[PDB]
Amino acid sequence: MFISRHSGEGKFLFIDQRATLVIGFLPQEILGTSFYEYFHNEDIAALMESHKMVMQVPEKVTTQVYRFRCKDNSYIQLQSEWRAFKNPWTSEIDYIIAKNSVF
Repeated sequence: MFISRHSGEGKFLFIDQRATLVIGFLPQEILGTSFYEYFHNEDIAALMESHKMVMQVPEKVTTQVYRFRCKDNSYIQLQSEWRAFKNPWTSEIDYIIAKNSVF
């Protein structure tokens, strides 16, 4: 229900308008941070494996429904569709598009 874009490492590069109402973070506090900073302890291992497969195959990867820590340090449930785009000259990832559905 909100879109974010990340580096190959998971660092937030962009968040759209709709996210602050959901996760409570303003853009300037979340941009530059890794998305490993917000994953619930119960889900970070499974989400890292999804991040691995995203960096390896040029295909959509849908995560499990995971918990994302909001600004008040409570959690919300998200399911994200991830896809990385590699630069054809350096093989580096320009960004990973993240479509985050909220529950």
